[PDB]
Amino acid sequence: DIQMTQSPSSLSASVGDRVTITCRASQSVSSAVAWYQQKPGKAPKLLIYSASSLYSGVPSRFSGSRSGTDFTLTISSLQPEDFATYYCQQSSSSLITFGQGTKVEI
Amino acid sequence: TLVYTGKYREDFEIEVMNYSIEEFREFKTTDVESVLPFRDSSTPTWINITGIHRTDVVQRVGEFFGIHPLVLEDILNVHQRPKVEFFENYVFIVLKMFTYDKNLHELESEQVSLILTKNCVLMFQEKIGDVFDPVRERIRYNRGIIRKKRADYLLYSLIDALVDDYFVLLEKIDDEIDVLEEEVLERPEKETVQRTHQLKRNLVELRKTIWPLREVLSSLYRDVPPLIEKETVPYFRDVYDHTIQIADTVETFRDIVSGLLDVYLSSVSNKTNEVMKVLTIIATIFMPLTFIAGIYGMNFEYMPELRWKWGYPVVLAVMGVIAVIMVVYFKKKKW
Amino acid sequence: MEEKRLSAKKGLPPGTLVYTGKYREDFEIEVMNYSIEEFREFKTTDVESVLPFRDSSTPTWINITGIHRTDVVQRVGEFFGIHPLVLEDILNVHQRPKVEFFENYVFIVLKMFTYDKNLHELESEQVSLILTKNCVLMFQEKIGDVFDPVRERIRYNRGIIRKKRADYLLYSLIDALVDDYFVLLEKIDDEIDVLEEEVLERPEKETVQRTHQLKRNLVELRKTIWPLREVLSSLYRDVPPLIEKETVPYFRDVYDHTIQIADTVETFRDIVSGLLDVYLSSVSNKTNEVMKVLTIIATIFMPLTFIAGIYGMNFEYMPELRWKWGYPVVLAVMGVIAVIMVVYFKKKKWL
Amino acid sequence: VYTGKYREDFEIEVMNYSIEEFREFKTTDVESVLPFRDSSTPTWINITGIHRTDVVQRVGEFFGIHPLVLEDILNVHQRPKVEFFENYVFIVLKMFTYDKNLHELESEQVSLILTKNCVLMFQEKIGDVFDPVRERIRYNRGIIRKKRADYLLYSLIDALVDDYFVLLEKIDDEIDVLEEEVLERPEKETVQRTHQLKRNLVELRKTIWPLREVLSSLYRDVPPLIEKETVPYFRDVYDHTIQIADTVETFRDIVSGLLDVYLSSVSNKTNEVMKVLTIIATIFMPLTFIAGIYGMNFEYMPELRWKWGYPVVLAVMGVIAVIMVVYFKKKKWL
Amino acid sequence: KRLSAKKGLPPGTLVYTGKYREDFEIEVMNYSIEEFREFKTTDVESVLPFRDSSTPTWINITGIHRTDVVQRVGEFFGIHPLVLEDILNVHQRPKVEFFENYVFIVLKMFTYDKNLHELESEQVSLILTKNCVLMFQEKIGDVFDPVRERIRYNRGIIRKKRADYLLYSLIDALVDDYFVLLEKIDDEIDVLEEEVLERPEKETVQRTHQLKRNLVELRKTIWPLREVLSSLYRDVPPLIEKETVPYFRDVYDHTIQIADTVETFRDIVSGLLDVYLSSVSNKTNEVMKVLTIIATIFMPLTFIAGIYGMNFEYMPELRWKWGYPVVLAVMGVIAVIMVVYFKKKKWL
Ligand SMILES: [Mg+2]
Ligand SMILES: [Mg+2]
Ligand SMILES: [Mg+2]
Repeated sequence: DIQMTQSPSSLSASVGDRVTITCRASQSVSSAVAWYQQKPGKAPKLLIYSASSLYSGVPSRFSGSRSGTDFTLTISSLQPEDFATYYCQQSSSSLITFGQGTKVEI
Repeated sequence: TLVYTGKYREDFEIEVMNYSIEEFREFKTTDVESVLPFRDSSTPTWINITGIHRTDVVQRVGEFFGIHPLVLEDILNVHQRPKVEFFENYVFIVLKMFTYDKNLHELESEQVSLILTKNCVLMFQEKIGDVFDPVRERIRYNRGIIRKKRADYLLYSLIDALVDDYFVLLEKIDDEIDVLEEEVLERPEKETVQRTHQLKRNLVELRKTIWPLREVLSSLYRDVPPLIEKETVPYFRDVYDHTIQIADTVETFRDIVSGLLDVYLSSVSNKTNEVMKVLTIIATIFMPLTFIAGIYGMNFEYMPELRWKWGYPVVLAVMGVIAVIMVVYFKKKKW
Repeated sequence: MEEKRLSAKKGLPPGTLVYTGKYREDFEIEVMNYSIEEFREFKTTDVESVLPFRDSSTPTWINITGIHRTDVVQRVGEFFGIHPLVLEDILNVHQRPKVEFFENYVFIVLKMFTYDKNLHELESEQVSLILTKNCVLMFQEKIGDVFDPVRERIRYNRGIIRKKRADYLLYSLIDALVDDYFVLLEKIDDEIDVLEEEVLERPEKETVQRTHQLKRNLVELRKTIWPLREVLSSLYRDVPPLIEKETVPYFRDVYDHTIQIADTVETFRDIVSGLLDVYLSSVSNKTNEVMKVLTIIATIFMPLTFIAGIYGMNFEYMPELRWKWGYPVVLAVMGVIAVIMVVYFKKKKWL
Repeated sequence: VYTGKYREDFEIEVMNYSIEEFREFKTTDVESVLPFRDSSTPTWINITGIHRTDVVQRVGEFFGIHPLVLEDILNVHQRPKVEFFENYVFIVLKMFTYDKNLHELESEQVSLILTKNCVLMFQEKIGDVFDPVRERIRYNRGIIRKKRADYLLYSLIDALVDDYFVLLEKIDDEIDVLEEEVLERPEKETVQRTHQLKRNLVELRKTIWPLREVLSSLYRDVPPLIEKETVPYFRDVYDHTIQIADTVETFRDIVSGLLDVYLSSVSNKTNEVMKVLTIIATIFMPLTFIAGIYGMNFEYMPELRWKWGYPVVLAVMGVIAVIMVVYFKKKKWL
Repeated sequence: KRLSAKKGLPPGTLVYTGKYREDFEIEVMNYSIEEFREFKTTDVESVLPFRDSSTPTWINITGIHRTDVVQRVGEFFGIHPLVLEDILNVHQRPKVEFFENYVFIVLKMFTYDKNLHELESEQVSLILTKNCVLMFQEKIGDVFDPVRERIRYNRGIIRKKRADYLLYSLIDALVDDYFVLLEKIDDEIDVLEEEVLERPEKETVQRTHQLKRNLVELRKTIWPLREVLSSLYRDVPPLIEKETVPYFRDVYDHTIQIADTVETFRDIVSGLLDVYLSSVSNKTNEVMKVLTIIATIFMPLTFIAGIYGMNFEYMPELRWKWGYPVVLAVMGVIAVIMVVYFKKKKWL
């Protein structure tokens, strides 16, 4: 069971900021890490897969990176429609595991 | 004759895991004699000898099981590439296990040997610590189909666990590739170059280990000797495919680290320019100053060195004047 | 080699066909049914509307852009009778050009390159061709290709293409790809010219980094072009039943094109190899000028300090140092030796 | 006229086999092999030692072989070649040997002739890689017993091509050890060994490419001497030659850059020595200048009258040395 | 198709494009089974009546600076003007063209001189028509003496049979005497490698680059020899009469072998520049090590000689057991520790 603990547990920022959420994995997931956005009351939306690749239709604001076992999600310019809970996932093994979340709020 | 070659002399133990269609027997022993009667039992048994520095035990089992004396040399010769040898009564396979320490980026090899004799398999290890815990759990807990199958399936299960541990090794090497890539791109240092050399050596060792393993698996499934049996061929083909994956990954990583080395390596001879620019500017600034200081510190007893207008601060200001002139002359050539 | 079957991949459910590329944006299917009578073009995103064209008598050109949709590829392969292993090879981008002959179709793998300026990068896109009876199936990853001339010829009845069968269409597509290889080679020649200028006129670390990028680009270019030569040779020599006997000379022409391309790549490799030594010599020249400045300064000033130390020792035992002078001799000797050294450096000119 | 520098030994070996049984012989008399060709069952005829042109011309006349291909057989420097004639097929291939602790590649030309149900082999040394085919014939392995002489030619060429893979493995090991030595042991012996390896690989690149053509000829032309149904086997050998060519040029690509790697490593070592010199000079010449400032002999000089002035000067020099070495530690040079 | 137009020249003139204008000689061999006639003629009229003579003849014209003679022969023998221009044009690549009546051949000769690693190039051109071989060469001294003495001795099938064997004999002699020069160059490069392994002096760069340029010229010459022998062998033009197809196939194989040899030897030569760079880099490293050690020991010693060599009104000299030898011993100790450090680091 690979454990992913992403920080901070909650983030507070305004528009135009560089909002960064980092994910830390206990084991060595190769690069199979994806990021999801969940506005409350709606299904999660896939944003970045393979830890660095932007999914089709997602705005170019978001970005992903990887230096070792820790992965980063960066929003270059926050916008009012990017205020939701962000999750981190690994699919290195067939037993997928999620992060605990990060609520970007005004 | 038949002297151990490796550097391990501490761990020694003998282990037998006799599993049946509906029964199971397991024990650990320290005497070679107690495991001998398991040769003739119908149900498959797994016999493990984790210390081969005790030569006498290896001779005893080799003589009891009637294996040729030639295989004993390879059993005790740890520094050897993987290989497979097909004989009338048994098949002799040489394999290897790897352990990677992330704190100290070094790769350690441990040889293992497998001999399939009809209704049993023998394993010889240099020390304690095996990658075959999952197959032990599968045997003990009646999960999977290893309990319903014969000893050829045991040889399969052990090799499958081996290649799975190879995958586990490749994950950590992947992490090292990533970290070293970003260091080399944005943080050029001596430590990064030393780490890159270590990683290149480790990948060369991996290549020389994995290609013979692929040939061993190919021989195992294509030739299918009588002991392999017809039903177990697709499983050996699956492990051959896994070895193909491992080899392709190794070649990709080796190419990546060579490409990492090349850019820094040719970036040399521009460090020479910087070093010489620094040396030239420092020498040009401080050599004439020392020369004039020695001249005006030179004593002759007939010099016009009387103070007149106080001249020590004047000469120091002159030193500053030529120093500033030299610095201004520099950065004109954008040095 | 024995029989062929899907290799088992660890970490994947058995029989899974997976796309191993990087492009996920585009999806499109083009149909161009043409004959001497009329052409019927068609562009859609429905896979069920191209399957009836399997039994068309007239030549057909189906172009499925975007193979990240593995379901579409599997559906087409099942309907057209393509083996699952050929589908796996279709979806395996990390491959090199090849040709396979079967009873009912011909399977070919090629490569498309697009050199880019302002970012010295050579990126490749895999293209697959299946010649099935009257149809020519084409699989691509992203929007953009090199087969616009063939489309124009089909549209305007220009040339021989509309009179002949589907194997001539396969000829035309392969010839278009090989033709664009020439434009790629011209672009890379321009890049080599610019880089060989930049090596000497401004040598820096980015120049050698670009040189190494170009050298690896040439290596992968060769690794791609050699299997192209082999596949064209196989096409015009083995000449399976699907390829008609009237089409082989065109494949011979394409094969000669491939040979010329290979020779060009070899010459480019030689030039790029020499570029490294050129760069090293230039940077060593700059270091040489810096070194000579240092040597001139040290040569002028060290002996003068040595002579100062000679006459700067308080050796009071001898009255030689106590000589009534106005300091003409020592300073004059230092000046004349300094100017002698300077003019000595003027000859054998260091400056 | 003979060309090879090998004249030590001369031997003849003959093998005749069929489904029922095999007849393996060995002798030196040329007269004993004359009745062997007429047998319907496939037979393998091997003659070793091309210095004695008398036996070569004797068997050429006896077997109806043209003198021109006989001259080709006697010549050794000929690159691989295949010639198709109505009676017989003439093929030329080379044999390579490589050793450790010494860097030499030796080429032993081997000439094959296929006619009727007899295969003729010509070679210089004693010993070759045609032992697996001999074992397959004598121990009833494979289908070689059920097949004709063209399949024997297939077996011979397949074994000869297969030995190239072992040669490539040995050369890969040598390339690896040279890569390490180039990277961290830059010496003159390294340069000499790199040159030797480059020349050997160029010789292999010379030899292997015509092998593709001579296998393609047997693949595609298929004159009636090749009994057919064996074309896929020659397809396999052609693919093997493709693989060998790819591996060989990968090796030459590595070897080309080996020397550049060595030169850059030498530059790195002299850079290290230069760094030592630069650090010492730049932290010492300024301090010598500071000391010389105070050493000047003047009647009046400010700050000669100060409480422990000499310790203050020493403290100033210590401070400047510390700041310089801290700057260098920041620079990562030291 | 007609004479190319040059800006400097008048519209129709043909110009020699070489350096050799010293000698003029014509040699005519009318060799036959019954007998042969040999003679040297300083004028061009004597060779004209052999245009349509049944007996084969071999005309060797030495000295092409006399454009008059060459174009007189061309007008008399039916040679097209462009072929005449290319005969005069020494600056050229070897090539052959096929016409309705004659076959034109261009292929060069090389000579080598001791103590001067210079590779010359003599433009010798061959014309095959009826039963005549016309040879135009720049200067006296040829490589075809063995064929001439073979004809004079009557030995060999070339005298008994047609003149296409004479063309084959000339070409074979030229390719054969490439090998004397090639052997001389191989011996020179082997001995040169001996000195460069012994003495890597300044002249080595110049000599190695001269040999590299020599190889470049040899490649630029040899590669056109195929697509010449290629045309002669595969294309089987009618003047060959198909009797000499193997006598062209063997020369094809010979030329392919020579091209492969030059391809290998180019890399062999480049390795020599690589070795020279290796040696000079090692010498520079040795110089750096020596300079660094000398400076490293002798600079702190200058610290001592300066700091204690200061003059001050109140200096803590503090003479302890005549501490001047003590300071000298301190300098000795620091020098010893420095040289020990250098030995341990193995710079020295
Ligand atoms: Mg001084
Ligand atoms: Mg240097
Ligand atoms: Mg003084």
